[PDB]
Amino acid sequence: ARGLGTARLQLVEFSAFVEPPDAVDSYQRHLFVHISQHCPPPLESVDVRQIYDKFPEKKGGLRELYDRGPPHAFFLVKFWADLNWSSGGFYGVSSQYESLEHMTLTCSSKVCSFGKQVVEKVETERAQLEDGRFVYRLLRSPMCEYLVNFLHKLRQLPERYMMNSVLENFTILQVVTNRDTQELLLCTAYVFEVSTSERGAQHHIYRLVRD
Ligand SMILES: CCCCCCCCCCCCCC(=O)O
Repeated sequence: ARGLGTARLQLVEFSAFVEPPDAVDSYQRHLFVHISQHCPPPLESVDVRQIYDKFPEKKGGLRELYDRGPPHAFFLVKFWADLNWSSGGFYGVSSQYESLEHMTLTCSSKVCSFGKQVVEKVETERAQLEDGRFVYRLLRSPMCEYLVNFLHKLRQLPERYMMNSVLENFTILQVVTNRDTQELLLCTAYVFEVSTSERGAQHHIYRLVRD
């Protein structure tokens, strides 16, 4: 793999953002995190066993997911989030995938704290046939309230190193499956640090492997 995806399903763009109330007047959004793969060296690898404890146990945990396979569909994304941006704006998440196959997708996003699942969001999205390939658009999903509240608290911490200590215990697991066949298509584990404002958001993608 040279990016986040397989031959069956590719991530095109992913982002989490806030538009301030003013946006109606002069548009603007702040990206907390953001992946853009609008384009065509193999990724680095990380053994999945090192991150087992950072995600839930039993059904829906990394070990049982990896065991069910397929192994090539598992990725780890490290985000340096930009928490420099404010009261009543719109907080949103947007995702877009592509495949050659027409499918109906189920996307499950699990927020975990100290490796225990804290909240879950499950969504389905049917293929739209555009330009020989199929596109899946989950755009402008309102950010769930736990996460907006978490962000507002985090941003007020007096020191970056304490934000990093707190974020050390906060992870997100995304499982995309073929809603009709139950086949897993993509599983992405996210881990987080804060960036330094002068540096906006950045990320690094790894393949999750298993010796
Ligand atoms: C430290 C800020 C965390 C970054 C904001 C979340 C970005 C990762 C994906 C969030 C998707 C979760 C879907 C949801 O639960 O609303």
